[PDB]
Amino acid sequence: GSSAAPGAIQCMNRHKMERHGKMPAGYKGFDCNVCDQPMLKITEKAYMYRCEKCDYDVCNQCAESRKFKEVHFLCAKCGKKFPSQTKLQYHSRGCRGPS
Ligand SMILES: [Cl-]
Ligand SMILES: [Zn+2]
Ligand SMILES: [Zn+2]
Ligand SMILES: [Zn+2]
Repeated sequence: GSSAAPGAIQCMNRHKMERHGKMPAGYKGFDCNVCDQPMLKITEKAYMYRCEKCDYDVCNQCAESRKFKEVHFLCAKCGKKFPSQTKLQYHSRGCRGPS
């Protein structure tokens, strides 16, 4: 249950994103889903925002400047948007329609 206001820090499917300013153990990091910058360690200079339900990870620079991916991949069965074909493919394997 989350619908961001236009221009708020949101994921591609308009949910509010959680800021992660600390690192858990076993943290593998990610490549920013918007700019592709590697984010291997969370610090005060380089931190992340995440939407858990979308598996959407963005660096603080892209999130706060409202940068968006210029290519969107959509699931035909539920309409959900993804930043890559690989993430759409992982979703699609287990999707037969809206949850
Ligand atoms: Cl839209
Ligand atoms: Zn980024
Ligand atoms: Zn989301
Ligand atoms: Zn789907």
